[PDB]
Amino acid sequence: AALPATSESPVLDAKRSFLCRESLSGQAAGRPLVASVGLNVPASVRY
Amino acid sequence: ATYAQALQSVPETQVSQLDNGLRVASEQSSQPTCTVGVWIDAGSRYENEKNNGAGYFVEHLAFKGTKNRPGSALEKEVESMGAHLNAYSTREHTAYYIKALSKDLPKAVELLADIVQNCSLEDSQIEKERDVILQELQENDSSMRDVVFDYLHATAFQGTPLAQSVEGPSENVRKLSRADLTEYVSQHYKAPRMVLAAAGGVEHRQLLDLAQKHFSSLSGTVPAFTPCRFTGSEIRHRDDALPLAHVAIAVEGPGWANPDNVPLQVANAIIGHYDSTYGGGTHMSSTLASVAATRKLCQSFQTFNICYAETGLLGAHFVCDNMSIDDMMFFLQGQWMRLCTSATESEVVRGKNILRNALVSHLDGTTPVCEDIGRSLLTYGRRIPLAEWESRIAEVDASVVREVCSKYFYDQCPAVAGLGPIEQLPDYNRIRSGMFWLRF
Amino acid sequence: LSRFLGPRYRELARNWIPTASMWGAVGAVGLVWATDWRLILDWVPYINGKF
Amino acid sequence: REFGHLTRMRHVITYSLSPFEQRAFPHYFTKGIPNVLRRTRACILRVAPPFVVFYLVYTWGTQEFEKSKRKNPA
Amino acid sequence: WLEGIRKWYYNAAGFNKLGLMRDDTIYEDDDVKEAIRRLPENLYNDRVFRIKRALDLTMRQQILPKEQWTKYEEDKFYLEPYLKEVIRERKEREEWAK
Amino acid sequence: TLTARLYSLLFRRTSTFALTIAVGALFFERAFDQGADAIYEHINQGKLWKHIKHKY
Amino acid sequence: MTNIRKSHPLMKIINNAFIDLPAPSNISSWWNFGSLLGICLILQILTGLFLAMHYTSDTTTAFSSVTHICRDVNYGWVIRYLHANGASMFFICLFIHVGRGLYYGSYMFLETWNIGVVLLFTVMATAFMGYVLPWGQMSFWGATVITNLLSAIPYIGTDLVEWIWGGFSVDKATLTRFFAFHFILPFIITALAAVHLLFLHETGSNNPTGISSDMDKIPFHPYYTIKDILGALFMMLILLILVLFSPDLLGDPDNYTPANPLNTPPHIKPEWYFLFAYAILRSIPNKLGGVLALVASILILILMPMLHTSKQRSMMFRPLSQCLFWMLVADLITLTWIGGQPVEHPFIIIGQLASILYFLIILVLMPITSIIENNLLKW
Ligand code: HEM
Ligand code: HEM
Repeated sequence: AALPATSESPVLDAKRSFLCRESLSGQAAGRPLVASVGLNVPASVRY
Repeated sequence: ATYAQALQSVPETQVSQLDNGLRVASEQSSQPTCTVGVWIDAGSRYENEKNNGAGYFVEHLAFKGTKNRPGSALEKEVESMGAHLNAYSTREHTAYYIKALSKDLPKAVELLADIVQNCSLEDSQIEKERDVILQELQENDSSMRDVVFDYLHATAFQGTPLAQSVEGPSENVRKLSRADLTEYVSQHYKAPRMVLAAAGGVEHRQLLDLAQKHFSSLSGTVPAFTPCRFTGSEIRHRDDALPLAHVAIAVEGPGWANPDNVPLQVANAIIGHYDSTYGGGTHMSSTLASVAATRKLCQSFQTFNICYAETGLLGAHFVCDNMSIDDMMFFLQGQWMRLCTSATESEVVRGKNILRNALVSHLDGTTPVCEDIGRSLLTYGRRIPLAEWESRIAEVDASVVREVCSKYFYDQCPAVAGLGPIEQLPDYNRIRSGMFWLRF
Repeated sequence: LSRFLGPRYRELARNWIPTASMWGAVGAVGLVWATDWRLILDWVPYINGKF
Repeated sequence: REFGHLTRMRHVITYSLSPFEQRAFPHYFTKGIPNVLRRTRACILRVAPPFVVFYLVYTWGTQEFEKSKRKNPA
Repeated sequence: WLEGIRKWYYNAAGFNKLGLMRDDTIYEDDDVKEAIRRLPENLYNDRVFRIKRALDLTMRQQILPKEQWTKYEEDKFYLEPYLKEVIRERKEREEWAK
Repeated sequence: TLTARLYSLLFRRTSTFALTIAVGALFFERAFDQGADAIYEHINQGKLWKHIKHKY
Repeated sequence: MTNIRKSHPLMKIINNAFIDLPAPSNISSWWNFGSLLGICLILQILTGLFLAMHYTSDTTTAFSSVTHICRDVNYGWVIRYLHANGASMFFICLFIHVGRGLYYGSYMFLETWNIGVVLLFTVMATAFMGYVLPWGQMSFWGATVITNLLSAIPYIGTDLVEWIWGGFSVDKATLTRFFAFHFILPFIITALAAVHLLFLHETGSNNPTGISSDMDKIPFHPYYTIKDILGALFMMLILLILVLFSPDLLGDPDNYTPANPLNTPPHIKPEWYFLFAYAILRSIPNKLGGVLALVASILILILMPMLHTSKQRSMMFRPLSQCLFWMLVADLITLTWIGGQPVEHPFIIIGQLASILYFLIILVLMPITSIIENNLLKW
């Protein structure tokens, strides 16, 4: 609602560097992707 | 159910205090889950320039091992019971919350009693974590938002411990030695500056007994920060290879208690947040959002209210292309002065509803509720009930907002932090001149 | 037009009336000062010495 | 505003001929005179009446003035 | 009847001589500027060619032969719904502004 | 500090700034004209047609 | 590497303003007057400079200087009468330009319309001072009357009038300042005309039909440039006929008597191009009311974009409104004739009705009628 989610997403932009084994931890999806765009709330994913 | 009844029918955050000074608190409502955490009152704010980054290092080393739980055994306890251990350390706070099932709340408390009091700080582990700290800092270099916010903190609170980053300088990361970490854990993890907060189905008496049976042997019953200063300046990291240019503008905000927080949070709520992947676009009541969607001059912008104890940063951060920074600054400043001079009732009502929804929706789940408890017991000194929050929102009106924005925004030297193709960004003189309106 | 008046515009006016009215006061003082309107300066203490 | 950002148009075919093979005065009188007569017919009844009433007003004023300047029995 | 005077004014207006059906002679304000934009492709193309014909004729100071003068009873109002919708949206926007 | 109260009272809003400019100009004109006229009168004392007109 | 027409920074504006400017395809001759004004201004600049070549703006020698121009200087009479009749023709084209703007709905262009109103004001002031310069009987007496009209302003009336006069009456100072003002003002008109063109170019032009011609634009160079040249040739024809066959046709002979501030001429009629306001000035019995009506007669052009209500931009398709507009033109002609005539029984009442109806058409009749056809055309 008042909350802009958390990850404010820029297109034509790069990601965050992940050059750590710990950083990597978790990236590997365990559950299927689910897209969720919304009015007043930014679009994100969940895997 | 008339809303106000629901706020009145919220379980109270029961709080007690041990002899050592541990502030134990719980919000037992219904759930079979819980989040139990110990919110330290440490962070990069309480660190000298030699010790900068020690808090981050301690946070990393906390979960590795303890004397009672050597190394992976600690992890073996967290995963085998289904618990999720996590930590977070900002500039003025540090916490280690272990989300778990309400049935096994005892063990978790014992586990927490291990992590915060009896750490390991193994030297080989210290080097292994030093390398990880270095590579993770190189990672955070890519994070444009974090980098810009650290730039803002450096340029605003220059010459003060607030300027120090959480991770610390890369030189320190290599120069920290086990003696420094032991001193930090023996000087900033003292019992008085501790908040043991638990949410979910956690009976308060059981929590108190567990704390008295696990956290008793702690420090008995000075470094207490220095009032930092605001210095209107700017850091411009012109780098024309980044596709977008992140800019953050802020002014000295209120203190942690500083009831002026409630009106300002409404005022910022009027500005709102916009990005490219939103819905309505050219329909939002926020004039900045509507204009941005009408011209696509914004990629993603939001209003932040980072608020420390003695001071705080209140402003907006926007991400856009190279040829739209000036239009941004113009519209952002113009809306700020519009709220400053003529705020009117309708958008004030919209901001009141927006803030109500923010506070209400944030406080769901054991982790956010426990975080609220731990942070409130440290900053405000009490858990401000949602009923009190509603009462403090209710009397905010157009005149109150028009006066608080006048006292915080009008004719105030700002702090600017730009990164990327920020050449279009106006110099400090034009930005400062934006904060006064000759038409007023 | 009908686009004017209504709720929002009247408190907008109430907000901007002090500023606009005292800008008009600025204009009145500037006009009498620049044109040296003897009539008005007859009733100010210092500046009677001009005439 | 220059040529290119003006409009969107489709399926419109425009022919033309150079000024060097078409007579610059193609049946000038033969088609011009009916054209001018039609244009005059279209607008005379809506252009002339105010001018003729102006003419009447002007002439009337001229005599009325000079009669006022004439003598009078006494 | 009133339709008599309506038809008389339609014939006296003259835009029927050039082939224009009423809506082609609209003064393009902002609301109209949106109204053309919202039109479907076929109607928009027909309107633009029709206006091209009128501009050509006025440059030549000529009119269509009597046959291809758009009839009063055949003047289709292809823009009235879209323009009315734009006006209603503008009124709602102004009311919310109030 | 005096200047802080001065700024808060009459320098924040640009309307107050303009009003202060107007009234300050109005008073400063009298002050400067009197001062300069007195200075010129003093340095050329006994020479202009103001020390001598009463003598005729 | 690139066409100099669209490469040279100075050539950019000229090419985008006169060579490759997209203009409506169906532009009638009524738009040619836009050029006819500007070209005419240059003659007024060109001739007016040469009059300034041999001219002593002094009460005792101004008339002698003008006679020496028209009698002794080589072809000085040509320049003098070209200048005077060019000013009259300039006002002819100005009136036709305003009429075209009123008809084909060009006042929707706002900024150009207001700038044109300012142009009109400046041009009339310039012509007034110019007629003052020769220092004939009509020159001096008309100047006295028109500047005395400013006394109607409350409070500051007399001081303003004495300020404009430069003294106590129209004399040495008045003529001397009027000459310099007449020198400067046309350059202000030129800069303002450049601003006029700049504002116009952003909205293209209004074709006679009134519908947008964005999809039928044509290059400017091979087209109207030649048509504008033809219009300028016709304008030169009219001007040369006026100069060479009856120089003083549009001008009162009484001006040729040297200005004597002791004898009021039998008539104090101003130039032909001002009577339309002057008559209005005569109509209102109140002096201040007369001045306000006089200024409002010209100022009413500013209100025109506001008063328009017909959903059609142009007057091409509004018959009843066309009858109203031609009634307005007839009213303007009647006002000019009335201003020419003295203030007697038959003319006073005619002037009253002419002024009232001239205002009534613009304020009431035209918008009320514009409602009528909108209701008539099912919208
Ligand atoms: C805006 C264009 C101009 C107009 C409408 C205009 C109008 C007039 C008029 C009507 C006269 C009176 C002529 C007479 O009664 O014989 C005149 C005189 C004069 N004008 Fe202009 N003028 C213009 C431009 C200029 C310019 C630019 C100059 C100077 C370079 C100038 C210099 C003079 C001079 C010296 C006289 C006095 C000689 C004379 O009477 O002709 N004029 N002007
Ligand atoms: C100094 C005298 C003036 C000059 C040199 C001048 C110049 C021009 C020129 C060259 C054009 C383009 C040609 C045209 O459309 O006719 C034009 C258009 C226009 N002018 Fe003027 N003008 C003058 C006075 C005025 C006046 C008095 C007005 C009315 C207040 C005015 C309003 C307009 C308008 C509305 C247009 C747009 C006409 C259209 O494109 O449909 N101008 N002007």
